[PDB]
Amino acid sequence: ISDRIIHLADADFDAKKLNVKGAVLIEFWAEWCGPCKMIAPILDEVSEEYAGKLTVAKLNVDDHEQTPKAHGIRGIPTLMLFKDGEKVATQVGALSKTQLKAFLDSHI
Amino acid sequence: GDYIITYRGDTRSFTEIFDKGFETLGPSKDLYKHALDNRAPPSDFVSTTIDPTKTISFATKYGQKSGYMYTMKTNHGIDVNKALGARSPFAAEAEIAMPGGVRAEDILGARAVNADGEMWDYTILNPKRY
Amino acid sequence: DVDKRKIKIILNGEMEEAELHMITSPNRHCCLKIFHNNNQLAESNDTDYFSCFADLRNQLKNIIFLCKGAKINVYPSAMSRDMSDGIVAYETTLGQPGLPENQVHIFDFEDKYVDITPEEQRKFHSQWFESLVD
Ligand SMILES: [Ca+2]
Ligand SMILES: [Ca+2]
Ligand SMILES: [Ca+2]
Ligand SMILES: [Ca+2]
Repeated sequence: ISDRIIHLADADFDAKKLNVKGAVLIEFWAEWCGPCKMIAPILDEVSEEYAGKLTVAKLNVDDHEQTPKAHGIRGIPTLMLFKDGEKVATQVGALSKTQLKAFLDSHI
Repeated sequence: GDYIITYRGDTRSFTEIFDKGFETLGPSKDLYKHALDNRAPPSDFVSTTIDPTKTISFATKYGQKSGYMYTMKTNHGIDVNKALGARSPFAAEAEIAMPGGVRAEDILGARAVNADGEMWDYTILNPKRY
Repeated sequence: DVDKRKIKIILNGEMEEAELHMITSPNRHCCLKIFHNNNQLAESNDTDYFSCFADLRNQLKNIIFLCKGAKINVYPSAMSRDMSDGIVAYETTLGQPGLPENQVHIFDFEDKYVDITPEEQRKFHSQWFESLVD
């Protein structure tokens, strides 16, 4: 469990818009998925390192049916970046801290 | 009615498996005979494991071919070591025998593996479940 | 999908090279063909390749197959037969459960304890399974 990570449900979305303020990185994930565990320590560090500039959030695809379908989630982990409620970028699959930081800073 | 995660290595592509599940090849429900020789008589169990690393040598045919590792969630499996004890012939496989097979709806996803044991950076979800 | 593999055999007292064809078809249909000097000697069909191979050696009774899958103490587990289509099996020892380090590819080379019938192999496996009970 990462201290600063928040966990989303279907209610935190209205259709494809996110009801959470600011810049938000969402991981669509599952407890049983190997690739998702590969990046859990990287998401922990980002949540610490970007605090106050980025919210890191997780959407458990085994717990919430509406939202993965709204966004066409086909594989996990899927990382999806939101800004002021709107989706700006998406990346599928585990990745390095270097690649993830480049992904975030290029869109934030 | 407790559910657990288990895993299976298979050469069959996720297009087939997500549609049709894992089917058995026989009617025998005798777990002792399944362990001795699951083809004589052909048994009504599908083999899965609780240890995902045990799937890789099978899915790759000993590092020779690519294949897939499937993850599932089920509540009807039979723990072989639990049933057979010290005389379980291949205890380290950590086998969960699935009577009557595994429905497609209980298969969560798939992750491919090439012959050198390298796997996808992601898992494809079963749309029959998601 | 078609997979091919060359193996060694003893035919008429002389070692020769032979060519195996593995054709995996839908509905779990495994087909095994063996060619020697570009002549098909036999073929067998089953739902896993250890069964195909046992049936093939039964058709070619006078040929010794220098393969792990022919060895008297090798046999697949339920799991290895199921998940690897019989290609991965175990080398077993009386009194000892089979371990991952005992896994073998059935067409890997072997020249010891292979001049034996599939029935002898199956009888030994039953003795092995029984040897695990004290
Ligand atoms: Ca920037
Ligand atoms: Ca449970
Ligand atoms: Ca047959
Ligand atoms: Ca013993």
